[PDB]
Amino acid sequence: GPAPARFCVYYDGHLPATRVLLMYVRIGTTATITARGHEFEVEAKDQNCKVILTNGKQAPDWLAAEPY
Amino acid sequence: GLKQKIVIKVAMENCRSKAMALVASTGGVDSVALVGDLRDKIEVVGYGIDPIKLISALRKKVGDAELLQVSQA
Repeated sequence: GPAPARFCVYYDGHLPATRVLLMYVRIGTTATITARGHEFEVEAKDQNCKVILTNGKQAPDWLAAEPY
Repeated sequence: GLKQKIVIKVAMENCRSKAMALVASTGGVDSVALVGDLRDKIEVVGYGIDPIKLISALRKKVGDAELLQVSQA
């Protein structure tokens, strides 16, 4: 079976045909995303690739992630 | 050892997604972002990344790529 995903891949949007690719972030690290003229510091926690702000607050609805 | 930042301009006019996944799969990479107005540049952050091998793989598999920046920032 496949190895565990090593990255979370962040998008602006939920639909494959329209979403915009933003960043790959290594699972176990934090990174700053730039999107719609703002900065979002995320933690890629695990292979579920929940969008998680490092400050514990709720991220915008349009910010999505999935494992790679 | 030292945290790197590397920016590469890549000709990718599918091609962006391919380029980005190749970079993510490179040794030492912690993050990969598309940057620039035209979203034609890749910013790579991490540790012990080999930029020479990275540029030749991009040129090999994706298209013309050139180093814009390398900084141990």
